[PDB]
Amino acid sequence: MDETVAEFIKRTILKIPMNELTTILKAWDFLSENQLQTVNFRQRKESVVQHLIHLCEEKRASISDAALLDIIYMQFHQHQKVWDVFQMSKDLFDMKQFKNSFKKILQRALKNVTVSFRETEENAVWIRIAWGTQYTKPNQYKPTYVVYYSQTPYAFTSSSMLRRNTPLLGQALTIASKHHQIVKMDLRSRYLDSLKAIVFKQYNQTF
Repeated sequence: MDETVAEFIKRTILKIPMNELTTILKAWDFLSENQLQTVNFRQRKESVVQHLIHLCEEKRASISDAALLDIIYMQFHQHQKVWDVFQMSKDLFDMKQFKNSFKKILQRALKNVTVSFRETEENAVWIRIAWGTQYTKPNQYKPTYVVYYSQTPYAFTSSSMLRRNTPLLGQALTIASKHHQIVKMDLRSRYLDSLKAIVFKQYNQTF
């Protein structure tokens, strides 16, 4: 693996608290049960991380594997970002249809972008987008996270600056599922569970 992907995995593991480490890594399901047995987790973090980075080399970790561990960190630490709610207005054959559509729209608009996915059993997708330009590489340390619940008109994003790549994200989301318009709602929270609670409650009154 490249030193860029190796560094990203290092900084990701470094910010994981020690007690959580063994649970996140199992959830990641990239390093094997056998590989992880060789690691003793009861010393300095710096020793733990270099052993784990070695194990990623053995397993030939790509950027996609790195991006997936990052999603899992975020899934276990949703509170670290402020989530905005977005509403769409109006069928897919599949979730795979959405993922390929969405990925292409972004990677055609700009050339350098990392678009990764994780599916949860709620018919929901986590999207992680690391933005780059036509000329510059993707910034893996300032990514955008999207949580789209497929059978709803609702999508939840983590806004950091609300950049020039923010109208494009709306566009891509809107096009990739069978929707015509997107609008930002005036609903912010650090807690996604609490936002789900308001938008899916008032989605049940109207329909």
